[PDB]
Amino acid sequence: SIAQARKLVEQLKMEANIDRIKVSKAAADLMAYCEAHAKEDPLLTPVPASENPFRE
Amino acid sequence: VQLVESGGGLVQPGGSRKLSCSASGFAFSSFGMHWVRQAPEKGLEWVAYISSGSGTIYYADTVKGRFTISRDDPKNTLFLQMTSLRSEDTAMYYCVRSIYYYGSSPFDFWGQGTTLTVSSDIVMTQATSSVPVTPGESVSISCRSSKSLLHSNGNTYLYWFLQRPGQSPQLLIYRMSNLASGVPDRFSGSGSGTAFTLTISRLEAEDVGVYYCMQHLEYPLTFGAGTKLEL
Amino acid sequence: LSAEDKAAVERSKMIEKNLKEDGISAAKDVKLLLLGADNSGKSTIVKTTGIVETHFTFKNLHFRLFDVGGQRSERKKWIHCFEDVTAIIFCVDLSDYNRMHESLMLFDSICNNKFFIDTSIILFLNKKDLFGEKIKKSPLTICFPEYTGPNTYEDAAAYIQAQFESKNRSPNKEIYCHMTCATDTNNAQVIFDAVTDIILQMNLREYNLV
Amino acid sequence: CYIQNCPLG
Amino acid sequence: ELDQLRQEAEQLKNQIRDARKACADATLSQITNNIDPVGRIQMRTRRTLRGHLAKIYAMHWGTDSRLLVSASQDGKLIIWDSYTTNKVHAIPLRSSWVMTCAYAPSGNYVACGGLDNICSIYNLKTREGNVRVSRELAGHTGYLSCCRFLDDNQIVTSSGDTTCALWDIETGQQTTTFTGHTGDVMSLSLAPDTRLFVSGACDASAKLWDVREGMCRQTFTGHESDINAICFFPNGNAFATGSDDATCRLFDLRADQELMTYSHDNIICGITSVSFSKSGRLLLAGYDDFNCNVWDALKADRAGVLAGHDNRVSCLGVTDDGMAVATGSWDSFLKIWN
Amino acid sequence: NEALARVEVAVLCLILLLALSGNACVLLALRSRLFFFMKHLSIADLVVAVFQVLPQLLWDITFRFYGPDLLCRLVKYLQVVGMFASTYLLLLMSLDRCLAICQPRRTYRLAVLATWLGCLVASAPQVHIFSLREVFDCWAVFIQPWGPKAYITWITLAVYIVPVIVLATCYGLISFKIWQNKIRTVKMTFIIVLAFIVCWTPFFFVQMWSVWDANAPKEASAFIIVMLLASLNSCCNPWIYMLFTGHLFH
Repeated sequence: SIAQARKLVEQLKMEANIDRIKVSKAAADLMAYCEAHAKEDPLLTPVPASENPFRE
Repeated sequence: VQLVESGGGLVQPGGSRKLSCSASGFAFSSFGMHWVRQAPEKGLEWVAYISSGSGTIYYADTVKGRFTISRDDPKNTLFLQMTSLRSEDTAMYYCVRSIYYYGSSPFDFWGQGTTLTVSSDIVMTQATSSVPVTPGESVSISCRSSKSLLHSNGNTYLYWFLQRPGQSPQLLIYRMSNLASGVPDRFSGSGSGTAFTLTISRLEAEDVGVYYCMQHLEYPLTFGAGTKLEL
Repeated sequence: LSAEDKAAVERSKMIEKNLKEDGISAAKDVKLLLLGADNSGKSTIVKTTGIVETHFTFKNLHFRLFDVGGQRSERKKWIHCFEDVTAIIFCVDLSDYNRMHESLMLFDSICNNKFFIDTSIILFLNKKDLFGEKIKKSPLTICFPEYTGPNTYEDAAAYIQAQFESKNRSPNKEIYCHMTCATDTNNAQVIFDAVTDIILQMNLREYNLV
Repeated sequence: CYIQNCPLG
Repeated sequence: ELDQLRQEAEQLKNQIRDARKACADATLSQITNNIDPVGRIQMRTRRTLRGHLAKIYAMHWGTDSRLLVSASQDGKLIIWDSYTTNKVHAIPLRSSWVMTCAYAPSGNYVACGGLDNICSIYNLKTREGNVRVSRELAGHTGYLSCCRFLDDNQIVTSSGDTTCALWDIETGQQTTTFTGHTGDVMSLSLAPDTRLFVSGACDASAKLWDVREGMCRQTFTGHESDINAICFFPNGNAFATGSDDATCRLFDLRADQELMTYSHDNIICGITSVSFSKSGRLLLAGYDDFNCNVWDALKADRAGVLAGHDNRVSCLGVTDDGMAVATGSWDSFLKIWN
Repeated sequence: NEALARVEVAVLCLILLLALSGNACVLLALRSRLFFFMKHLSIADLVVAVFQVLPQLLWDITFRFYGPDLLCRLVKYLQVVGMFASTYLLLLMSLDRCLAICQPRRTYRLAVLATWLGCLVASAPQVHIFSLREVFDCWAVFIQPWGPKAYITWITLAVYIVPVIVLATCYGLISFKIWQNKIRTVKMTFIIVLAFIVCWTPFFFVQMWSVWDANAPKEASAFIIVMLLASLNSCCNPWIYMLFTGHLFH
């Protein structure tokens, strides 16, 4: 009825006060995490069947 | 979990006897069962094995043809029909349960066993018979196998058992590395190829007894000599 | 391939046997989705709760009615769990007319749903006696004034039926409307022969007989 | 030829 | 007054939008170029897991990276060994309607939930022979949609009552409740560090939640339709989710703006489940056309396709070590790829 | 009969390639219970094609069997096994369809195994009667003057009379049940019965005329040609089944 007005206004003021870093920095961080663990991804690079457990 | 046995005592040689394991307190129908006997002075030796739902039944070479084992799920019982008794058949018989799936602990619980007295592959080598120790310091018990126990998988089918004086055996380590449930952390198994070792750090009381080294890679099941540990 | 694996495979085979036995036992069941609106005579069929499941045996067949009214949520995200239902018992009360327009909306929504594009509907017109008693006092013209026509007992029922089938545009979804005789216990026979038909034409179209 | 003798192959 | 409060809410929305736009100096598409694409990758069905006979809805790789679990209208959860392709356990479910299942990180417990409105915790590795039901969690009026395990005693559950909850399994009562969402909540994902967790709902919104105190720290929107499934990036600082609009979206936690939209003209209906690989570059999504797609998380193009099932691809999961992906589909057959 | 031999081997090759193509075109439908029975019928027709036209074809090309007695007996046994198996599997599929239409997995395997066992049992007397005789060949030495006649009558009853009767009754029950509920069912039963009769009438008719020895014109070239034609049943039946459901091919 009326209380949801507060619920929303404090929800949005709490969300507004958070700190945001530039989207370029976040994208660079995601790319760096992708690059660092690239050699540890069996899905990305086909693991040889010698130690591949699901084939042989 | 109760595995009380019945049907033992004095018997003339060449007679017939029935051994009843009246399992209770657990899902009997889903558990494979074993009968394992031990001479009054010697160590443990396997006798018989029945799978879940009576699918598979095995016997030992001395047991083969002479003995039979049959389960009864509706009344949760395990019968061993016992024919043509010989002098060597005198022993204590333990009814054992074991379930086989990924990560399970076979031979986890052993029954109390019953005495049967008669009126008158893989070999497990324990390079010890008795080790004098004092409570408080670590001890090591060694075991040897006829060949490598490391199967095609990563697990080695080696089991360790402890038998206190006047008490049924209990599982300590299954598959040579995993500690059994309800067992203190102190015990730790470790092995490579054919050489295996169980280490007890901070040895306390209630550890005096016989330690048995069993294999499970292939039937028949053969126990070790049994390392005695006192003081 | 050691002994422990072999015993594991034996256990797996035993579990497979139990699973196939349970599947065979469940295949004999027939799943009926019991839909409708509030106070639509849901309970007259047999004679935090997410789903009200009822089961009854009739003529060597076991019927499961999944009377669901306790959801009160978005139907578009949980109704696909009932995609494989033999028939939809979409009971509708006729004395109350009010929720008649919203009941028609519901029927339009459920009949043209993508999951139920081919599933047939066993439409139930509940509360016949009360509707007949109240139609003479209040002409139907309040509901559907376009072609209400006469306030005759059977004419009003025929018009309501025709309106209900008119909401179906599926070429191969026969709507086995049964004019429910108030609260008399005879729904079992019509449910049985309707579902028998459903299976019959389902097999007929399954065998590419066209 | 299948369950009898061929007259002329 | 009420009108003043609505005006303040609208001004707060405008402030949020302006902050997001100003903070969005560039987009990753402008900088993701000049790198090597993952390229064509074909995944063949290394194993086919049969035995189920109803709609497969949910699976969950355990931390063992070998065992898995599955649910359906079979009336029973089944726990399978992937390596030997045999089923370890068959738990008979109380209610045939289950929409989600979870496998505990310790492997001791399993959880199932569905239209029954109750979360069932079954206790594996018990002294008893069979798998008993450890606990029943009730208090969600709406139907359960996704449950996950934090620890052996803390479980996070998203239900049909537009609310998420964190339960202490020992006590059996909701430790905390999250009611920020407006529409029905569809799928929750726990963070890799178990410090946060996101939940995507029916109102085209994904809300972040802190695990303990539990207010909605962050709220992301941009979907044109209902969100069906969610999952964190392995780094834990981002998460991608799919919707009925036949598109996937990638959001970052430190920058509110969405990063990428994964969409192709061929697809017409929505994604049903999503998951990430170990490197996070390969986002696997179960699509509408009985098919699963494999998106390059940086190039935002369809890197690969998986062989179709006989029905909708309801769920898919990448194992903990990233050795294989298991897709469960409505055709009652699971498929483990590589 | 050099020209006759060339024509015979050419038409044998043509029927071989046509039957193989018809049986293999079912693989297009691979990428329901009807399909479950269609694949089984296709593999049965493969069993027929490999073991039926190849032996006679080699025999006619080489003008003699040129093989061991055991090989001859095995070849004849597989020939009869295919002849019985194709017809009995078609009958079983028709019975399944009729039961499903009139009255709406493992038991299917049991039924097909039982039909195969019956085919083996019915093919055993073939080799039992057949014996090597002197060039050595299976000349089917007969122990009774009426023995060959009785065997031919029994085979004809088992492969023609009972199968046609059962198939016609099943499809007639299908048509009657759908009538009690169209042109489609009438065309179905008509085309199936007509195809079965046209496939099995010439071979068994000339067989009966030859076994009666009532001045049978076995020397006539047309008689020799129609003597070998008994495999076009499995050459046409899968083709008819796929062509009838043109939506399946498209």
